[PDB]
Amino acid sequence: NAMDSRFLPATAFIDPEGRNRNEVERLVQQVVDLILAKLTGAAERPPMPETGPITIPEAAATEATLLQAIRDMVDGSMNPANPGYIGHMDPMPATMAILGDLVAAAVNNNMLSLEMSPSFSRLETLLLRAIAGLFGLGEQAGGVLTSGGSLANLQALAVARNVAFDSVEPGITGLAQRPVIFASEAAHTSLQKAAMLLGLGTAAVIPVRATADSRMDPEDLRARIDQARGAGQHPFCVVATAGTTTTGNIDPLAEIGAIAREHGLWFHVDAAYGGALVFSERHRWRLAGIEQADSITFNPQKWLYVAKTCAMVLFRDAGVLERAFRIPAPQMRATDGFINLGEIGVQGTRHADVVKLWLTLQHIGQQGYARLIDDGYRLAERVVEGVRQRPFLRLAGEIDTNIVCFRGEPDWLPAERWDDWNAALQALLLREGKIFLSLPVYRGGRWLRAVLLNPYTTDAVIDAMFKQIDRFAGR
Amino acid sequence: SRFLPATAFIDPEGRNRNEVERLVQQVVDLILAKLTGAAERPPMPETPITIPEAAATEATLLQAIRDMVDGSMNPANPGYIGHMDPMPATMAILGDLVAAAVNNNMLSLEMSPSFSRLETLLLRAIAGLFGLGEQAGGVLTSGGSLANLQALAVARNVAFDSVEPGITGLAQRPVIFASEAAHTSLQKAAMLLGLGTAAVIPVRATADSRMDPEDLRARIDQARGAGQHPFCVVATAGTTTTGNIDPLAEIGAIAREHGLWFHVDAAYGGALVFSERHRWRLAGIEQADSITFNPQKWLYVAKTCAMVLFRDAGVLERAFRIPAPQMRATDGFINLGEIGVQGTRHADVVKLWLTLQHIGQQGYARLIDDGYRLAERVVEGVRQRPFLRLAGEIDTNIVCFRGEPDWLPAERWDDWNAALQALLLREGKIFLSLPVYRGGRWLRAVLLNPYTTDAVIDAMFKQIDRFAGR
Ligand code: NA
Ligand code: NA
Repeated sequence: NAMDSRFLPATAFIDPEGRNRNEVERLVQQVVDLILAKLTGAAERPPMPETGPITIPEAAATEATLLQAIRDMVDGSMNPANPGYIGHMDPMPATMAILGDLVAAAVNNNMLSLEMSPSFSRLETLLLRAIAGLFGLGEQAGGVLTSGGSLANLQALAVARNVAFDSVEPGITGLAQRPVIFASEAAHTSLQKAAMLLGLGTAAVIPVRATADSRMDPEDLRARIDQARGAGQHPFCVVATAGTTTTGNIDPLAEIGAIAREHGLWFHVDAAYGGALVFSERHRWRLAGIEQADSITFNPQKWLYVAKTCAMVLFRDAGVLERAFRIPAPQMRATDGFINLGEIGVQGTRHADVVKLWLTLQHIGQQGYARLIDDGYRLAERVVEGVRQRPFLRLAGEIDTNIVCFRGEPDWLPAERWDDWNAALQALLLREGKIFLSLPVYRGGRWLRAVLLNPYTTDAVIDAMFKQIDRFAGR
Repeated sequence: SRFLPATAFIDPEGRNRNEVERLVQQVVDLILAKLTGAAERPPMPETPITIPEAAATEATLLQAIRDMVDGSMNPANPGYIGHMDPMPATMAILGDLVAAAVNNNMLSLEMSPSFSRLETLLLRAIAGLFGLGEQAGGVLTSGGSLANLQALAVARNVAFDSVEPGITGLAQRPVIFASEAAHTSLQKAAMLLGLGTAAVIPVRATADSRMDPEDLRARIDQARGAGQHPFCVVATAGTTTTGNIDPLAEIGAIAREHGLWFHVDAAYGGALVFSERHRWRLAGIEQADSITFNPQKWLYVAKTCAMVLFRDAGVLERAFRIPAPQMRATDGFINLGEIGVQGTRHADVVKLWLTLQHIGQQGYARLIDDGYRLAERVVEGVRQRPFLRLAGEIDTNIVCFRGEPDWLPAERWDDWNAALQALLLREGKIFLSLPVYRGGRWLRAVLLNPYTTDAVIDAMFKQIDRFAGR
């Protein structure tokens, strides 16, 4: 065959009868040893790297070239494994998440259908049923894994739209009244992208006023709904966010949901980040009201430390996916009751994320996550206290998760020079402190953003951060 | 109190190096054992979930991995010849190990400084291979469904200016055209885009499952007469069931003649660009407005790996990207999340780039040749047996065929072919798929496994001969 020819490297594939096993094992071990050396020594690389030409070669690259490429890829990539990386909802991966993706890629199954993923499709369906149980959604609840929270939000909104307008087969172009959804002004932009994609347009996402603590104002929500109907629009969904992207705040889920139900609006909870609190006895009360959601988005890739991507959309009634999403096609359900997951997802073919998810959940355990979450809050509160002791600094508001947004508002500077002050501080922290904070645009200004995810971030890192902030301000 | 395993994470200062090395090695040795011994497992497997409070033991995790592999489908078996799902290239497996380890995010340049630039440059080069021109480029997507979704979204946005106001105010229903043999992801995309599944108007296909240009013309005029608004034609380069290629040049010319967006779904057949001998089959694709292509299929890249390419990559900024302050880097690159359906995204470019380098264009040309050779062996085997019938001519390494025995009434043909398919798998350890096609059940051979040989094909027909009595 081709694998005996001189046009293929002897290690292009793994011979299923072991004829090239020694050569493969050697190549595999090269990469394993290299990557392990890079990860066990990750602190040697800064949180951010210090800075083609791309041509697809005719002949096979040498193993020396392949390994150099891997080396260059790692060295030029961001390093959230560095204890000083505290700026984004992007964590160092759990060991079993890395190993899970090795397993997933090796067996290379397809979530598209049962016969292409006999074990994984069943594992995923059962696992998400259990997880929906943790959210308190009831016994009809379930969902699918998606390649990212944006897709999860897209699918929920698609179901909300289909349920309200019966649009699976005729579409929505016939409507005289514009469909609109409501969300906090601090909600994620994937909502606007979803609305665009769904044929609603970006402007169909009506922003609801958030408080000083970046939580949705239920009073304004009700006002916006009335105003929308007054404008001849057709509201059909409300989105509450459980852990906003910038400040990590949690909307008042019960109040929002009650308003949604009063007006017959689909209640979607975007808990991409904050959804992890269900593993925390100490903190899951913060999610009170989420158990009544019509749909939930949750991203284990964030606070559950699962290697990207890992996200899901859960429905309180999983059958809604067959009634108001699934395209017309003959039934092909298996004898033990499972359905081809491709039929009820945005994606068709899909990578088996369930492997790394299930393996990581088992390795760490609920108690493990409860501990990690507590440490997150602990570090966040240390940042909060440090800011409060510095009058030239300002919190964005109360915190609800392990995220602290703050900025310098010094009186030796006029307000219009604050963005440059903070941008320079962020640059200084990274360059000389090897500490990475993000600098999002928030409330028309530039704010510093701390996301305390790295389990190897210590009190000393935070202290070092403030120590350098002090010098930049001349204390 | 609550316990974290010493190997839950990898200590960046090496304090748990020895323990994490041992755990990784155990999984590596287990996976390598299963793959180098994959022929020991049949193509398909033979025959409660609670999140634990406490950390699971290493023995438990390894046993779970063992159970997961043994319970999975096995395309690495030489007898797996039924789907567009191949055994992964070695560097694709290793690529995903690398990607998970560094755990970067394709959402923005800041979160994937190397990967974002590598992907953009790689897809420019690939767009060039399709002959799309100097402005061409695109993004990797998690699946060809998303690629088709994004392409059709852009087509819609360009024609109806719908990025901000949407399409609800329209009076004429927007419709697209595709072969009756085209992929169902078009219908799902149409549903998602607010067009509805019925917006995909099926165009008659020939006996060889290729879109008929004249019927395309007829359906378009008909749509306009029925007060509809055509805005896109989708040609398919490698249909899912039979693997046939639409006449891209003729379809594209008709599309451009009617001012319609021309999208080529080359999810499978796109791989032919790496074949000097066979890429002439995609003649006409170079004038497409957009192209879908899935390296996860015929380029052996572990799932997922797919892309959408645009002849003018700039159209993503004018008719897709949502309003936001621009954040362009000084070297010209843009945050990929802004111009994709997905935001956060797994770095598929790692396995794609490593696999492309390892196999090379020569390697893919060789693999593709072998596929055609095996396919032609199946076609010849069918032609020698009057009780079997070909679905039509083949264009790629895919052969769709079925038994139509005269000792059975036509209503029993489905059962005959279903029984044959089950017999082949159980007795011969040979997997063919059995899709619904033209109202019946057809056998489907997809000859992708580099370790599938003539003997496998011979054993298949011998098995077929026994079942038929011959
Ligand atoms: Na709009
Ligand atoms: Na993926």
